[PDB]
This record gives sequence, C-alpha cells and structure tokens, in this order.
Amino acid sequence: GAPSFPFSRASGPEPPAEFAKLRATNPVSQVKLFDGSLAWLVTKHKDVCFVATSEKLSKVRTRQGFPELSASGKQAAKAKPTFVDMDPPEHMHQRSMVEPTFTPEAVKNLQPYIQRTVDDLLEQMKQKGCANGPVDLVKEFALPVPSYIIYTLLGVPFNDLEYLTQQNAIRTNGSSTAREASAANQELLDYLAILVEQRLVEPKDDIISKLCTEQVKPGNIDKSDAVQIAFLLLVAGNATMVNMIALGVATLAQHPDQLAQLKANPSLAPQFVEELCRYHTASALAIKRTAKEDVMIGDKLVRANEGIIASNQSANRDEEVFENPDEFNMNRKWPPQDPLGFGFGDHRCIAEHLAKAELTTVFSTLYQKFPDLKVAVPLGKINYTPLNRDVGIVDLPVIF
Ligand code: HEM
Repeated sequence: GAPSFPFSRASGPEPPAEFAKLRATNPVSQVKLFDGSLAWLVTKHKDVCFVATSEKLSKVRTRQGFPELSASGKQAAKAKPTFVDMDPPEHMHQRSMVEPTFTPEAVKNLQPYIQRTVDDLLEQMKQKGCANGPVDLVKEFALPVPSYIIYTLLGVPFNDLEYLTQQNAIRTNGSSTAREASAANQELLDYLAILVEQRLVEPKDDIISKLCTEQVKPGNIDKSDAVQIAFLLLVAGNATMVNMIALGVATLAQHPDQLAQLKANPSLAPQFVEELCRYHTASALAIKRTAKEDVMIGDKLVRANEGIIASNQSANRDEEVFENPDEFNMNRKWPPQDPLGFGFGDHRCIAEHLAKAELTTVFSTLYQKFPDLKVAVPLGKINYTPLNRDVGIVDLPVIF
C-alpha cells in the first residue's frame, strides 16, 4: 500500500530519505494521509514548479480531496479563508492589500531598522552574558529577531513586543499543553482586535493602519478580516524564521571551514543565506493543491478532486538541478533554476525579500559581535524538531 505521509526526516538535520529514492524511481507517487485518504506526492524540481503554477489546481480547502495533513488542518479549513488559501482573482485581490510593505524597494528602505533590531538584541545578549553557563540562542535571539520585526511592521508598540513574542512562542512550543497554546492563540487575536480598533480611530504608519484606512473604512473588507490578515502575516512565517536562524548557526558549526570564511568576510552572508534556504527547507508542507479537472503530471493522471503535495524540500535536493545537492556549499555556482525555499508562482512567499534581509542581516552581524560564538552541546545532541515535522531547532545552547 501507499506509505504514510508526512515522511520522517532521516535524522535531525536531514530530509526524509524517501525523497531521493522517489526522485530516482517514482517521482509522482501516491501517499496515505493521516485519515487514510490518498494524495499525490511530487518530488522533482520541474514537477514542483508545475504544481505551483498550474491554473488547473486549486488551494481552496473546501474542495473535495484537499490534502489536509492532520485533524487540526481539517478543522482550520472551515474558517473563512485568507489569501494564502485563495485562487485567482480573490488571491491577488487580497494579497495586494498588504504587498507594498514587502517589495524589494520597501525591504531595502527597512534595512536600517532591521540592522538596529538585530544589533539591539545582540547587545542585550552580550549584557546578559554567559558567565554562568550556556544560554539559549533561540530564546535570546532567533525568536525575538523575526518576532519583533513582524509585530513592529503590523503596528505593535515597542513596549508590548517582549510579552507578545513570548505568547506567540507558547502557541507553537512543543511543551505547551493544548489549553496553554489555545489561550496564547486567543490572546494574540484579542490583542490584534483591539489594535485594529485603535488604528480605525487614529491610524499610524503600519500595516494594520493601511488595512484600516484603505480597505476597512471603504468597505472592501471588514475589521475581523483585517485581524485575520494581520494574524496570517504573524503566524505564517515566524516559526520558520526562528528555525532558519537556529539552523544557520548549527549548519555553520557543522561546516567550520565555511564558518571561518564567514567570520573573515561578512559580505558572504547573502551566499550563505541562499545555500541555507535551499539546503534546510524549513517550510516543506505548504505547496498543496486539489485538481479542479484531470491533469497529467509526468507518467501519472491526477484525476479531478484528487489532492497533490509538491515537496519543495525534495526539489531543493534534486540532483538534476543542483549539483552535489546533499553537500552544504555556500561557494557553489548556482544553476539557472530557482531554489524553492520560498515556493514558486503566484503564492510564492510574500515575505521572501524581508526574510532574506533578516537572515542576511543576522549572518553578516552575528559573528562580528560574537566571533567566539560556539554551540555549547555536542552537535549530535542538538534538540531538533521531532522527525515527523518540518526541520527546525527547539533550543540551541551557546557560549560566546
Ligand atoms: C526564512 C523564512 C521563510 C520561509 C523559508 C518561508 C517559506 C514560505 C513558503 C515555502 C511558502 C509557500 C509559498 C507557495 O505557496 O509557493 C510561503 C508562503 C507564505 N509566507 Fe513565508 N516563509 C518565510 C518567512 C515568512 C515571513 C517572515 C512571513 C510574514 C512576514 C511569511 C508569510 C507568508 C505568507 C503570508 C505566505 C502565503 C503567500 C500566499 O499564499 O500568497 N513568510 N512562505
């Protein structure tokens, strides 16, 4: 029978072993989801791009055969959708309401603020020190950098950042009870609703205010929609950002020649970030569709109302695109084809430029501030996310 999916990672920092075998012998195959239903799994870079762009495929989760991967996903699919789950024309109708903050030009103009945020958190880490033992690079740095930035862009005032960063972390922490995670989720929604009310009365220079002035007041969306769009922008990428920062530090510890390169030349940070986003595809479960009509993919017929999962993680290890794909090599010569860490097509991560700027700022600054930063536990004992989840690191003891 069809194997259960998601697959488990082969070890803490490695992709599932199944993908390499599937790319070689069965690149479009059926898998069994948590509820016993079947879905198609696509593993080659070319086919992942096809799935991401075909207008014969839908992200609408109320369609028959949509590949929800858990009971919580089936429950979430009942809610009113935001643009992440929309097809044209609704998708860009709503996404364009918030895209301006995320353009290359806007993200370039944000660079001094990104740098200040990273610098301030590094200085707080220095002042706290590690004189009594290792400290957790996740809690002290990888968590607040993306959290403070997206909260600030949305419109949260500075004094509220630390508490709301902690609450949003509780939401997804693997140690939280269900009650604890649900209470933190509702606290974030309650806070955002009050912020939307405030910005309807007195808008400021932030994303929520722009939604209020330009879409809520004119009746293009309502205020509960504005809350949900803001919430999507917070929760869609934050855990992935935290994991990418921590994975970057661990990857450099595992590759000491490349770390020494980066310590000696911070202008290598962009190249490092490109290879990191290919090699550790920390969001690998989001390119999902159902077929609106029959569609042929490779040697398979995907029938109408059948589900599809396109693994951008597998695509990023596709030997036919990336030479020596399972080596981390920030000095590689890149091919014509895009790495797919941020997806592809109309739904490609709205925050791709922001995320790369955050990551480039982190890795061009971290080892200037802390040239002796070391992972404090043996690398084989790093606390990775559980193997049946997206790759990530829960906590990362360091000294400096
Ligand atoms: C290194 C960090 C990140 C990675 C690797 C990442 C990756 C991804 C991927 C793989 C997708 C799916 C794209 C597709 O459907 O083809 C996506 C979509 C999305 N991401 Fe991210 N992301 C990151 C950071 C962020 C951040 C910081 C935000 C918000 C500020 C964000 C918000 C979103 C949203 C809203 C979508 C849905 C876009 C749409 O369907 O139109 N992501 N991201």
